Amino acid sequence: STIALSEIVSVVNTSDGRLEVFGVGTDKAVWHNRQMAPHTGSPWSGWSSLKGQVTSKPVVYINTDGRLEVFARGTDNALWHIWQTATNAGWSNWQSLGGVITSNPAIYANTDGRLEVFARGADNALWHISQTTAHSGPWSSWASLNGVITSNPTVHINSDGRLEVFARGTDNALWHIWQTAPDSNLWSSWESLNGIITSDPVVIDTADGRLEVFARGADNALWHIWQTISHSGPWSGWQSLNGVITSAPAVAKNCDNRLEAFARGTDNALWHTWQTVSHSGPWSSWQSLNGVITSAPTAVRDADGRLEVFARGTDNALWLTWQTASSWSPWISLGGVLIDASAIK
Amino acid sequence: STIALSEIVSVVNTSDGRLEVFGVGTDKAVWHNRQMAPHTGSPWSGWSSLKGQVTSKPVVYINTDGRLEVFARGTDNALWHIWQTATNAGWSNWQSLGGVITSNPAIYANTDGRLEVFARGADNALWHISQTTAHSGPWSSWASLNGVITSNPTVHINSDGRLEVFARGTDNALWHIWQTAPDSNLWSSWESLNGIITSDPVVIDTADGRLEVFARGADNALWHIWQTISHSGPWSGWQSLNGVITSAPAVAKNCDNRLEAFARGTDNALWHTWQTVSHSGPWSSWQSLNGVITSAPTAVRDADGRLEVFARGTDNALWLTWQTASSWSPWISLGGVLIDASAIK
Ligand SMILES: [Cl-]
Ligand SMILES: [Cl-]
Ligand SMILES: [Cl-]
Ligand SMILES: [Cl-]
Ligand SMILES: [Cl-]
Ligand SMILES: [Cl-]
Ligand SMILES: [Cl-]
Ligand SMILES: [Cl-]
Ligand SMILES: [Cl-]
Ligand SMILES: [Cl-]
Ligand SMILES: [Cl-]
Ligand SMILES: [Cl-]
Ligand SMILES: [Cl-]
Ligand SMILES: [Cl-]
Ligand SMILES: [Cl-]
Ligand SMILES: [Cl-]
Ligand code: NA
Ligand code: NA
Ligand code: NA
Ligand code: NA
Ligand code: NA
Ligand code: NA
Ligand code: NA
Ligand code: NA
Repeated sequence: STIALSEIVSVVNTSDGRLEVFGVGTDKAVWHNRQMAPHTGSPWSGWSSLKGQVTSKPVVYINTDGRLEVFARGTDNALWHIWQTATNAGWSNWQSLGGVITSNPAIYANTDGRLEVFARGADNALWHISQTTAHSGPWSSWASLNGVITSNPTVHINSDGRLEVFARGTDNALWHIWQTAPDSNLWSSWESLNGIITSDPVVIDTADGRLEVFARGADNALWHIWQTISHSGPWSGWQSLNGVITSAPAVAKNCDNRLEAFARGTDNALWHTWQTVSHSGPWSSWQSLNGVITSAPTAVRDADGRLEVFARGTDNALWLTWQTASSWSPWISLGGVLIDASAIK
Repeated sequence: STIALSEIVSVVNTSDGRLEVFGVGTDKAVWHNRQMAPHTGSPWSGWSSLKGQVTSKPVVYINTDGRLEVFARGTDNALWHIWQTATNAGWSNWQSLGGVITSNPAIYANTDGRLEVFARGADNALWHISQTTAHSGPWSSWASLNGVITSNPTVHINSDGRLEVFARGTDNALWHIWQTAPDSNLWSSWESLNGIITSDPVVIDTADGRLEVFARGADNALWHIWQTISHSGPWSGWQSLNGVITSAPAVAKNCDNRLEAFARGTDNALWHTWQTVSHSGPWSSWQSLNGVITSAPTAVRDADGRLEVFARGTDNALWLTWQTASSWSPWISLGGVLIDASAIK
């Protein structure tokens, strides 16, 4: 019935190589901030309001034509969205995709360019809806993929083009379900990956085409589990990455594909652990990046191939640190006053 | 009526992070070779025949479901192809897509997952054909995009999803034509980018979403030209990268997005020049990677984020060198006996 403290912004590296960050202000509007230039340490726009009135984390996704699109639950509990009219232009108005949802939305593009959105319903099953044509409306009707879930869902694509969704179940195990063909409405049954998880799951694709899922465990360590064959079962056992974490974990890939995980520690600093040597190499010990943070961190690789990490500060502004040749940069403030609007806490 | 010596293999980093290389043997069959493991320096399969009888460079492309597909002109001058039945499985038979073509095929996926293939016709115009549905046959009818071209064409996608094709014209200038909308059959007119080029052009997308085109000039230097705005004109002037090159250039992106160009030099060694500092930084002087090569080089970034470069040797085998922390590795031989099967020489 609870999860580790959430990430509170959605961030992407856009089609022109600039990071762009989306969050929620105290009066429930979505705000965004973007780099002026496609480089680590670029000046930022500052926060600009996309208006709306949201009751979930707003989640941005890039259409296959490069246009950003933000999805969020509205005050009426419908799924709403707003999109760029062109990659380097302004935004539509907020429009409703209806339904009644009870989680943050999770988004992925099918191999045919149609976005598909997954969200928990009032019945605690996973529901979904999709664009009927590539990178465009109109959208399909809502339908259910069943299950009973207790965390925000997350979706990824397999290296063979099949979407796969992960969520915590009523028993606190990690569950998943997958497309049996790309672009299709043919799905598997829900299957348990076992474990006991106390955060939303995070999923990423490895350099070698396997899904790998991360989540906080019952012992507050970071745990992970992965496909042992490219786009295929069986899965590994759950394996611990140790640490003691007090937020959801965030994961990104370095530019050499080494995975790196980030989370708040018991001292409220940002901590991280990373694969060493290569993308098949052993994980480092947890090490501190300092800061005093009041959310999970959010990690992304920028256009210079460096990881940048965003986290809310004690002042409720969004702060930022990034990799340097030697080390990491000191935390800098991007201002704003942000809230955790997660539909599941 | 001629072009600089061509690249003689087609290489990709596949859905499971392994490099895979395609070439042509002395009896006109297509052969391929792949890394066992997703890492720099992996053992290789060795050469395996995909049979066929080709009269162009064979060009591999990855469908949006991860399956490889190889395109080549047949002995009957039709476009032929062969594809993986699944990403980690075997291949179909060679099948004909008809037409009569007079260049190597150039391939890209539209944002809706449909591959589109461009090839010069008997009239020296650019013709095209596409999959009617994402990552699958059947294919459309052939049609023409007009123009009069004197090099192999190359296609890329803009950061807004619009395909764009580049080719040398009768006047030896660089010409181009583009989709006016993603996934569409609406194209612009051919427009000249001027210059005088003496190789096939090479095109790549920058980290900041601009197309940048490279080609040998009339003075045998490497020249380049780029979109000055993301997915948009106007283009820059032609600018020289200096050097004296005796093959077509090859270009790839380092894992921090710095572009790096490769070509054979006057001493028949492999030479290279790269952006320094960042993807917006100045280009280095040309420096040697040694070797004695009998083709243009072919460059690709591997699953460890390192560039690997392939080139035919004096013995007609394919040789290989890659980036190390300090330097580059000594050339090693992958064997085989390869030919330049380019439909335009
Ligand atoms: Cl607000
Ligand atoms: Cl609005
Ligand atoms: Cl509906
Ligand atoms: Cl995730
Ligand atoms: Cl540790
Ligand atoms: Cl990038
Ligand atoms: Cl600091
Ligand atoms: Cl809050
Ligand atoms: Cl042969
Ligand atoms: Cl065959
Ligand atoms: Cl036809
Ligand atoms: Cl190219
Ligand atoms: Cl020089
Ligand atoms: Cl890779
Ligand atoms: Cl050597
Ligand atoms: Cl030859
Ligand atoms: Na942008
Ligand atoms: Na980008
Ligand atoms: Na996801
Ligand atoms: Na999340
Ligand atoms: Na492969
Ligand atoms: Na790959
Ligand atoms: Na191309
Ligand atoms: Na080429």
